[PDB]
Amino acid sequence: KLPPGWEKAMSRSSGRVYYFNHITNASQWERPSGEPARVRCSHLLVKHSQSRRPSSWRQEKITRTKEEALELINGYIQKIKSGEEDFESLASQFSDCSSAKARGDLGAFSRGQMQKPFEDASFALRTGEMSGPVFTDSGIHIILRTE
Ligand SMILES: NCCOc1ccccc1
Repeated sequence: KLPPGWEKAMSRSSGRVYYFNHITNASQWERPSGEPARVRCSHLLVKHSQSRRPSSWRQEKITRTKEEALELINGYIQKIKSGEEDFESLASQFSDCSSAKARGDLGAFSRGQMQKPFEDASFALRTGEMSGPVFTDSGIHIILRTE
């Protein structure tokens, strides 16, 4: 039927069908368009108190709750999708990953290198596509597949 991991859903507020991907957690109104050895991705990480290392270049002691970190992720996605802010801008300013200094870019990578939820989402993204909130032991990610 649909690309890997996509399913149909119905908006609770509008009644209009939409599409949701249970690997990348992306959601969109439009029907998804139509695997490589490597993909290249950027990300924006929001860490929380249960992160494997609750520390980042932004904050020596990350104290926020997982729920709070999810709200922040949700707000960044909203501004990216509205065009109010660019992914690269928000990643540089707010990602709890050292890759913030590279606008979130992680470089290219294969299967087996990254945390599994991140890897699965990265490879199920089409080139140019952005994930919804992706959960790993590091925190909550927004993932942008660039290659
Ligand atoms: N941050 C401004 C308020 O934006 C929203 C955006 C989407 C859903 C609910 C509230």
